[PDB]
Amino acid sequence: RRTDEYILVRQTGQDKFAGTTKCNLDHLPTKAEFNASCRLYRDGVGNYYPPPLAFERIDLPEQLAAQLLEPREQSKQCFQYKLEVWNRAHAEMGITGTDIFYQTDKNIKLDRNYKLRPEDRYIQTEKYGRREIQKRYEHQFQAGSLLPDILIKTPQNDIHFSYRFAGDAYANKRFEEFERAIKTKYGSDTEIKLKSKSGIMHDSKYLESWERGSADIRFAEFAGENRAQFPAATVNMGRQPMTRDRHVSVDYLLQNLPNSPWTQALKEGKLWDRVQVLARDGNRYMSPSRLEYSDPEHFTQLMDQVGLPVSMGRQSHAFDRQAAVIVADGPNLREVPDLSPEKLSQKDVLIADRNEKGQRTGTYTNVVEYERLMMKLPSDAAQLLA
Amino acid sequence: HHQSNGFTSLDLEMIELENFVLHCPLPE
Ligand SMILES: [N+]
Ligand SMILES: [N+]
Ligand SMILES: [N+]
Repeated sequence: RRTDEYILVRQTGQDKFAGTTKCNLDHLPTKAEFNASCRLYRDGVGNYYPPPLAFERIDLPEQLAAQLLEPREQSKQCFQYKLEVWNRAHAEMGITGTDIFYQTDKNIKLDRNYKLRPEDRYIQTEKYGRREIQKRYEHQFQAGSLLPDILIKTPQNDIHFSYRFAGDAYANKRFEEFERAIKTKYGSDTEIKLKSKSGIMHDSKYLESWERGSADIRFAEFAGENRAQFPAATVNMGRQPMTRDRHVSVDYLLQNLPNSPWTQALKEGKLWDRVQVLARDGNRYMSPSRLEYSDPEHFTQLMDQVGLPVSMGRQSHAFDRQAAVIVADGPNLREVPDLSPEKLSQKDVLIADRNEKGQRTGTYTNVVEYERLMMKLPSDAAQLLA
Repeated sequence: HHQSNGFTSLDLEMIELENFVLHCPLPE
């Protein structure tokens, strides 16, 4: 068990809070203390979830989901399933106040989209401006819907909390600068969490592994600021049964799930026939052998930066199966029919290339290059983007 | 939608990928 697997947060003031990490508690909190605190649970990457969200983040097993059709007993059984995971987890962590705090504020009525009216979706701080939230809970503090923007957790597991404001000591300064001054003050092993509108405190490095500059975007936004990229390598985790392609950033995988069987196979040089690597120009994906061959210097730099062994570039089998278009959407590329209607010269769109004979080369190239070189899209690509 | 409506659209995409990637079987 991790010594920082929970943090207990308490209100001590107008817009003032204090936290204590599990390992720093000087006493064994009673069930009342547990139930009166905002309880933050550490997930597998060091994000911290308040209770109603930690509970729903328990996922249902594939088999159980399938076996379940019903409905509403559907909700009942999902809840009973998560309730036992939740209860057993609280027992092991030694927590005796196990309230979930999912109860909604029943004085608040939704708009026709079943969402909060704009007048009901803000909390007002005394000194720091307003903050937008996702949901109105009957127990707002305990549900996590009242925390500050920033949680710092030092190498000693001490918690410091912070609010941004328009024109503060970091106005128009970058998250990375705040970050450097934090690790100078506290130690370079210090963790920084940035609050989501939901109440989740996402670790700053988790956010950057999701999209470079996300941590900074979230940081700026707290102060009312606004400021202005394919993954380096990707692995196909789809094509199953055969199922659709789904290419997941290698960096994401290796940073965030260092003991995944995908991650560990990749580290040993396996699954190289499912790996795509970005050209020096940023516009094209190709196999690792193709890149090794066509640009050995960039190959060696990309593979060291991303954490893959250079042996992948001396491998080859004896490409028509691959999707005609892939689309970047976070740290993964998706086939067009996998994106929701709201998701869909986009610089996020990559086309399965074809040579002068009409045959698939295996590469994917950005649509912007098709426009710049005045190259017509292949017809398979062209109809998916219609 | 009370199981998911306390989450941001982005928090749900994050979770979806984490779950996908935690439960994905190696190829044969
Ligand atoms: N969820
Ligand atoms: N919730
Ligand atoms: N929720």
